Amino acid sequence: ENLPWVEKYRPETLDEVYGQNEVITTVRKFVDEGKLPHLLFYGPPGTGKTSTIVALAREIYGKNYSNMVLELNASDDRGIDVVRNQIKDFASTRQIFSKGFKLIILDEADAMTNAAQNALRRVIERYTKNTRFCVLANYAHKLTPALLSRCTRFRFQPLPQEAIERRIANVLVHEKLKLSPNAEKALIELSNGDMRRVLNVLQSCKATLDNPDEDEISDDVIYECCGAPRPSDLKAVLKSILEDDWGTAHYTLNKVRSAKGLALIDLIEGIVKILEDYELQNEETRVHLLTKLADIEYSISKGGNDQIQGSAVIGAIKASFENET
Amino acid sequence: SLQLPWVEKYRPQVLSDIVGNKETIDRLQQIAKDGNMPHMIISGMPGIGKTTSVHCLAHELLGRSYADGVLELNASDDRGIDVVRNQIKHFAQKKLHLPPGKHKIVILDEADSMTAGAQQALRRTMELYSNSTRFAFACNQSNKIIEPLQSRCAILRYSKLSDEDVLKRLLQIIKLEDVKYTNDGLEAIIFTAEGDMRQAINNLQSTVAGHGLVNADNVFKIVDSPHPLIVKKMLLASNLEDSIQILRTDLWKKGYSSIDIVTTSFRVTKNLAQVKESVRLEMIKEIGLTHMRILEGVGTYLQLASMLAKIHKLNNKA
Amino acid sequence: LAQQPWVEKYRPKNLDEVTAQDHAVTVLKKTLKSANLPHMLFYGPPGTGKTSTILALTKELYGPDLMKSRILELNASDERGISIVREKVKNFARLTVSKPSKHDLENYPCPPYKIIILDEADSMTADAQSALRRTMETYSGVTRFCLICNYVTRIIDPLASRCSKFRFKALDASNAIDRLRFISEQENVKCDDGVLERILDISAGDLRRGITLLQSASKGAQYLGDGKNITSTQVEELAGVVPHDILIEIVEKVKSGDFDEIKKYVNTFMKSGWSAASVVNQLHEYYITNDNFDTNFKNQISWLLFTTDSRLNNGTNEHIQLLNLLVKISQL
Amino acid sequence: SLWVDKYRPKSLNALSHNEELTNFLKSLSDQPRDLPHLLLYGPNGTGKKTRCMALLESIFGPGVYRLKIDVRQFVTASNRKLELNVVSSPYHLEITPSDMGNNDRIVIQELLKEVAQMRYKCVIINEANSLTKDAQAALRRTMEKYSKNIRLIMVCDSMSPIIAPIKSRCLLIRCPAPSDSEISTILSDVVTNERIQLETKDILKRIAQASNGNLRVSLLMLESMALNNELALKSSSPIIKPDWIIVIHKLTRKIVKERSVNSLIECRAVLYDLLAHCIPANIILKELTFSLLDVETLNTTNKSSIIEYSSVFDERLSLGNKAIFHLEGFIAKVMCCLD
Amino acid sequence: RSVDIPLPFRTIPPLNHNFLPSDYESLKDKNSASCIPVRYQAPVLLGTNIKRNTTLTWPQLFKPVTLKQVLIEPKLKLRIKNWIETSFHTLEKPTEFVPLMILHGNSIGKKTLIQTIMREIAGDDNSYQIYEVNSNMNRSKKDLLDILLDFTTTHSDYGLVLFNDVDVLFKEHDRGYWAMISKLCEFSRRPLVLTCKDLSLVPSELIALASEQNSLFHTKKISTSTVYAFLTKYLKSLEIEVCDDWLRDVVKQNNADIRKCLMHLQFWCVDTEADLISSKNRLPVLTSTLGSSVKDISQLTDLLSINDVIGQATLNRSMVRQEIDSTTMTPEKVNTFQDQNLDDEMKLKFDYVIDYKLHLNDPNRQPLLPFELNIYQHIQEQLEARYSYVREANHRLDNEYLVNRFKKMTESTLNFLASRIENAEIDLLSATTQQIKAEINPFVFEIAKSDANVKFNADPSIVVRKWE
Ligand SMILES: Nc1ncnc2c1ncn2[C@@H]1O[C@H](COP(=O)(O)OP(=O)(O)OP(O)(O)=S)[C@@H](O)[C@H]1O
Ligand SMILES: Nc1ncnc2c1ncn2[C@@H]1O[C@H](COP(=O)(O)OP(=O)(O)OP(O)(O)=S)[C@@H](O)[C@H]1O
Ligand SMILES: Nc1ncnc2c1ncn2[C@@H]1O[C@H](COP(=O)(O)OP(=O)(O)OP(O)(O)=S)[C@@H](O)[C@H]1O
Ligand SMILES: Nc1ncnc2c1ncn2[C@@H]1O[C@H](COP(=O)(O)OP(=O)(O)OP(O)(O)=S)[C@@H](O)[C@H]1O
Ligand SMILES: Nc1ncnc2c1ncn2[C@@H]1O[C@H](COP(=O)(O)OP(=O)(O)O)[C@@H](O)[C@H]1O
Ligand SMILES: [Mg+2]
Ligand SMILES: [Mg+2]
Ligand SMILES: [Mg+2]
Repeated sequence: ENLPWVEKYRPETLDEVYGQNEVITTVRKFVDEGKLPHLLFYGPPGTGKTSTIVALAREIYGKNYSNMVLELNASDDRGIDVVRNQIKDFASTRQIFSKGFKLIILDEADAMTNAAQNALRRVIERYTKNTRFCVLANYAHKLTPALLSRCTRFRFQPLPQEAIERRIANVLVHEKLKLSPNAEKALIELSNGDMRRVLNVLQSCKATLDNPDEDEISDDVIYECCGAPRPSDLKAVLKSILEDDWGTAHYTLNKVRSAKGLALIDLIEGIVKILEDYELQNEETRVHLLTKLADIEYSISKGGNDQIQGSAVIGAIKASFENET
Repeated sequence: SLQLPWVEKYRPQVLSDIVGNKETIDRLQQIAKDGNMPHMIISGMPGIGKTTSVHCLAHELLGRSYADGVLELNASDDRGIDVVRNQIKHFAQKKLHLPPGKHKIVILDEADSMTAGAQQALRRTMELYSNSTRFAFACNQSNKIIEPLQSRCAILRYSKLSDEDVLKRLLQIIKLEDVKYTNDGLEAIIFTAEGDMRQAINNLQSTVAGHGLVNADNVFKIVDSPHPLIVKKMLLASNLEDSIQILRTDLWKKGYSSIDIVTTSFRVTKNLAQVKESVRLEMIKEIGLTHMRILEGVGTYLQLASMLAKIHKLNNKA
Repeated sequence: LAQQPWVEKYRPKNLDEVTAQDHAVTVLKKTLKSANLPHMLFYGPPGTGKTSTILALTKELYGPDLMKSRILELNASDERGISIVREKVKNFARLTVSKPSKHDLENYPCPPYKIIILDEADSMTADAQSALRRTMETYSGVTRFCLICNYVTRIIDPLASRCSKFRFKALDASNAIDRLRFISEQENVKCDDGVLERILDISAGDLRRGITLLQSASKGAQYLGDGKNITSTQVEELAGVVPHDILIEIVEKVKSGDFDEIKKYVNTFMKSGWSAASVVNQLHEYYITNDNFDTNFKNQISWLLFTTDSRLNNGTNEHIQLLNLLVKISQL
Repeated sequence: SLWVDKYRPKSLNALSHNEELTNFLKSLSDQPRDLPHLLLYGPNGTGKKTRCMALLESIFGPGVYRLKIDVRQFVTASNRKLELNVVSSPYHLEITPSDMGNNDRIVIQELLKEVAQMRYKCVIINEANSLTKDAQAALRRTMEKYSKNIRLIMVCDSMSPIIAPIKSRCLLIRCPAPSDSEISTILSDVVTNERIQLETKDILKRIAQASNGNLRVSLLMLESMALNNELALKSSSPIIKPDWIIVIHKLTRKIVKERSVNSLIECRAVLYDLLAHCIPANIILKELTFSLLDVETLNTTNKSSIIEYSSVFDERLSLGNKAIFHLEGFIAKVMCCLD
Repeated sequence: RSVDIPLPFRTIPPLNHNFLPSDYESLKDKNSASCIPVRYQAPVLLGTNIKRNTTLTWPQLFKPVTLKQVLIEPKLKLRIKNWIETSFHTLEKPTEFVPLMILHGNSIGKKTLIQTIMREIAGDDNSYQIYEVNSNMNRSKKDLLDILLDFTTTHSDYGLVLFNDVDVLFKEHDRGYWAMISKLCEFSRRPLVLTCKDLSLVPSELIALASEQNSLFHTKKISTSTVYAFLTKYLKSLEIEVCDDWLRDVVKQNNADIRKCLMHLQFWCVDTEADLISSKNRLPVLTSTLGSSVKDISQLTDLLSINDVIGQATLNRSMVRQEIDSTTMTPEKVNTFQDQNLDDEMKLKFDYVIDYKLHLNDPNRQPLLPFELNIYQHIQEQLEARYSYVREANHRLDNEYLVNRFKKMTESTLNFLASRIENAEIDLLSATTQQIKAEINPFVFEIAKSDANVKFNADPSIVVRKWE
């Protein structure tokens, strides 16, 4: 059937989750003992927060997943009643013959309101003995300490390189796709530990591949599909600023941004990442470069004119590096 | 089955067991023994003993009459217009016989979430029927409750628990639970508690069930917050290049958001006793500048990198 | 009544009639005939032909009478993404699609799915992380999101996933003058040499600013009633650009180096009403592009212009900032 | 009322100085149908709002000057009684952004709603520069939506903080300050209507040169001197300045003559009295900076530092809340430099 | 590709985090002297009195037994006493006398004054029967006009109707409330009282009748010295000895409220061996020295100026989303009630309090919650703990000040220019506030000063004092 790869390669079992080893064993410890506290999963998106709880719920409930798991999203239509009424009806109504803990999965609860979070905490407190609550949110600082102190916190760290590489191998040898090692690395660095990014990019690469059975995806296809700046383009701008004339540096700055649709904020972040890998002779060079570029980036967000902001970036890099020379 | 959390297993049932705010608790004990409980609005930070104090006071006052003498309403229950005019008024007007000095208590927990209109309708309910029933309020923000309600109640502002108070109760818990511990392990729990005994118990309980012996290394593995010593090394590194490496690999690559890094950095800077009190204010100022940039929307890696450069410039220039 | 802004009076009516952008039309011709056009994004300089191209595709798809009804262009300005757009889209799409009209038959394909145009949808007070994404899952048979962005700095990868973006290159000099010259000829606008290039130089490649500037200049020429061609000074005035003669005096006072001499000139200049921001922009063009200064001078003056521009943007006294900038440049 | 308000040009023909703009505004009144959104900018006291009022009068009639005052009270999230005087008329409505603080975005979006809900109504926005970037974007929302029924006229002394989208869709009109000869001509007509006895015509010229192009200041200076001297101005009549300018002038001398700690404490008390008299902080900083630069005992290096620290603290003043910290900080740095 | 930046590549050393338990001891919270308890003396109590061992609260234990004990000015006490006495004698005479008194103002005993007067009018507790209508019930025309008419139509007896908290009205729950009052104004032979805190909520019609009949009394707030004196007499009755510094402190924070203080005194005057509330902060080793060097001050003044910029930004940018109250009137709720299709069952679901000010809330800029990170306060508290004048500047010129000053200041200007030999009211307000603040008003003082110097225009002394 026609289905996205995100909805196709979801972990049905807890063994299919990669990159979250510490969370998986502790979660797998809770089921085997039988003691399961209220769960609070948070971290960067696409790290497998929903996949982990669904796999655990399927592992425990077996075929009773449909009648014992109720999934809620705070972002859709959910009033102060609709938040609680479906929860309170599911908690109050019991199957009698099924005395196991009923699980309620709350997705994107960071967008929930202050009083609703406090109301949810009292709802959780009321049904501790017969109901278990799982809360998912993107950011921990958006959650009140009243709700934080009730549910155990499990931070989902971004997926490492090894976790992405293993799942990449599964996709290629199953969907009949070939990935060059250079393109694989470029996708990994750009992914930033987000398998939702990885699966969607690979899906689009196959769609744009007119001959998927024989064409090998390279660096240019990945960068153009995702709209990310290539390292060569960033390196070309950096070397033009460092060792060329002011007029030529301005020419290369405007040409690269116009020919690739690259904003100055992305240019500054990429330059900082590239310059991080070089041993600057003087310590004050790094201090001035980081301080000046941060002020430029802050002023860009306020809505300044492009030409002056672009020249400030060239001046900051040129003046910082002359100090070490 | 399940294991009873030490938050609930060691909940104080008597007003004497509550530690912290010794002045306010002592007067509350006298009120329970004597009677004539005044209207109070207990305010303070979460998890310092606000709800527990009201429940203990109600239990010690009514005793056997607690089942039908207390109308407890929280955020989960409805506290709208109709409830105030009908349910609360009926409870206040109910003729309940109690020993002299005892009075019915209407516990409106989490009153900060109550609407202003409901509070206004509650003004004359507490004033007219104060002879037979009394009102107790617990909230996190005292300014959320309207002023005319505050003019009819004795406002009690619960404060942050001191390190001695939190440590004393933790000592009783580990002694009653036979918990192996060390001096550095308890210091980490007090550090992560921040005057929150509810968070101190949760960290202590998770350490025991997680890694057994309560070490500082074991504690900091479960709080899943940025490690204070990792942040301190980043903020006090002799080389800027080394500090940049610490931030990228141990904080940015591990998924810690810019808010948590700034919050941990400000927390560590506040307790940096090695540095002078003048430089400490400057380093806090740079963190304050960086925190402002994140709030506007600029919370990228460069802002945190510039914060380290400015802080390291302060140390080198000193 | 008869007046209509020239920015929309010369919008393309056919997809192939758009100026340049051969990359955009070639993929769009293939996509239009298959009738399955997915949700897509366009990125380019503000006013480079994003809203014009998508409407030209829209016009060739449905009927002009039916286009205004089937394609309800919900604006990020008029409606909020999760408040009003969210409420309207679920009402609009659940509302049964009106039957195709007759003039659609065998002339206009009319693929039944509704295109929901949102130009600069990220410009609102709230970000629809999945609310806009969810209605594509439920209403895939009708709802399409032909959104518009500006740069590669995307808001979210989810929702913005199965999208084939088109790199809307800014209009080159040759074609943009030709479109500018064509509009002037239709409206019999009298303009001497250099005006058409001057309008683009002020607009910096932008056409939306360029066509509106000509319309303001054309009205200004008619306002005088002298029957004379539009002058470059008139184009400079309506755009707030400081004249070159005033700027030349500014760069000569700082060359003298006298603090009092600069102070007196700024006092007279601030009474003229010319903005300091235009001076800083023009000082940036004069100093950076010039070959009479070393790298050290241009490196330091780049920060001085940037610092003055940042302060002049947050509502600061222009007399203090302009005097401070000119004095600091003098010490360089 | 005052001579500034009673000797007010109430028609396009009544305008005297800057004839080229007067012809431009007259040509705009020829076709009110296609009246674009206007952004009039220039120095203070140049007649920007007078020309806007005259332009609106030529479009509708004398009824535009029939102004009624409606007080609107609003409550924010922390219960501050925000009251705003919304000047209105049967043809146009006037608002002042710098009266609602940072809460201007909600009140601007609210106030424009009923005006659109109720052939077009012109809305005059005084000091449009003081609007935050959130409200300026919100203003751009209304221009692209309610252009059929709402025409926006923006008056601001500085156009630089205005965002680019507003500029690209608003007809930019510049109002240069009148010359000293033009101010004297206006004062000459003003003097004749009040029968003020002038010993020589140089008295009016000295008033014009002391106003720095501000017609309201020159009109107010002429009225104060004439009333003080029984409507008989002489060549030896001193030019009357407001007391706060004199106080600032005394403040500048104290900074230069005494560089110590107790002097700054006295300067802070002087600043408190000036702020208690409802004087805007930016005007205090601007006058204090230029008066300090006028001292002849300071060398070039000191003067460059005064304007540098003033520029730094002026940005801090616009981005701050309490002006006592920024104003004292500027003085403390100046005393730190002059030593 | 072929692009090689002319800088050597870096070989990042491995970073190892092996922390000794000794390093974990440095995590101990350093002693902060900024927080400063004062620990007032425990309340020395003596004797055994019945006034102390009571089942009633202290504010109602000291319920006034006569007119003298109420803390409302005796000037207005006599006027209200006269009207009620004349009302009962007038409404016993067949009848221009509208029984409506409005007792607005920020006073405290606006309800006990009516009760204490009514006790003296009859002299017997059973003789007077005051029907009090409070906000705890539904004060609608459908739910109260039936009961109130039978109470005020039939026929010693001394009956009065009290409408407390008349400014707190809900849109649906109190439907037809003002129409019911107008109905009661005509068909009733018993006096009516409506107390309030703001007169704007009362319709302008009912203000006119009260003003014409001299039944519109404004009870302003009383001085804190009188409240302080009254508390001393009260505490003497129970034989309570209290340090005068704390008793002065209690009156200040409670804004000279007799009910709030008596509630405050009741909790803190129990017989326990514990110190009192700190309240007022002692000096936390406060040394606001000159600092000798202006350079040291130039750093502190810059730090203060920067911190104000931080405080302006961060304070109204909260990460956790806070809701708007469902009872405050809002622009979205105003139009929601304008639809005729809204039935009764949902109008009650979202009912708002009737107000004269629209509550405008920004869903993106909201005040910070207490648990959120706030670095502005920590810098402010630390700076205020070592420099005294910083704390003075914290409450020197707030937003309420310099606005009522400007309003009063312009009124003197609008009265001076209108006294020459309507136009001035609108033409000044047409001028921008900044021009009024710095150009017009400073120059009007110059004109007014020259008027009294020779001793043309009139009334020059008013402007001079306003511009002291
Ligand atoms: N650790 C992982 N192991 C295997 N697949 C993963 C992992 N993390 C994410 N994915 C995949 O990436 C996608 C993310 O699905 P989700 O479970 O919704 O992730 P998520 O972390 O819950 O993101 P959100 O913000 O909650 S929607 C799915 O296709 C998963 O199969
Ligand atoms: N001072 C204290 N002494 C003893 N136990 C305490 C103390 N403070 C908190 N606790 C414990 O920590 C938990 C706090 O519970 P509550 O008092 O209900 O929290 P809270 O102070 O009301 O804050 P909330 O509920 O978030 S508004 C309980 O399990 C108590 O046993
Ligand atoms: N490529 C183009 N071909 C033809 N006319 C163009 C082109 N680009 C711009 N124009 C003209 O300029 C106007 C603006 O073009 P668009 O870019 O489609 O409008 P826009 O996208 O709404 O501008 P922005 O991005 O919202 S500021 C059009 O109506 C045309 O008159
Ligand atoms: N001498 C006194 N005079 C008046 N009231 C007193 C006195 N001593 C104590 N009180 C108390 O002060 C309170 C004032 O009366 P209230 O009815 O509570 O206030 P109010 O008249 O309703 O007006 P408010 O509080 O502004 S809504 C009552 O609770 C009295 O018991
Ligand atoms: N052309 C003119 N002839 C005579 N007086 C003028 C002219 N233009 C402006 N004025 C004077 O300026 C005053 C109004 O200034 P105003 O427009 O409020 O200043 P701004 O333009 O800074 O808002 C009027 O009192 C009027 O006397
Ligand atoms: Mg999910
Ligand atoms: Mg509580
Ligand atoms: Mg567009």
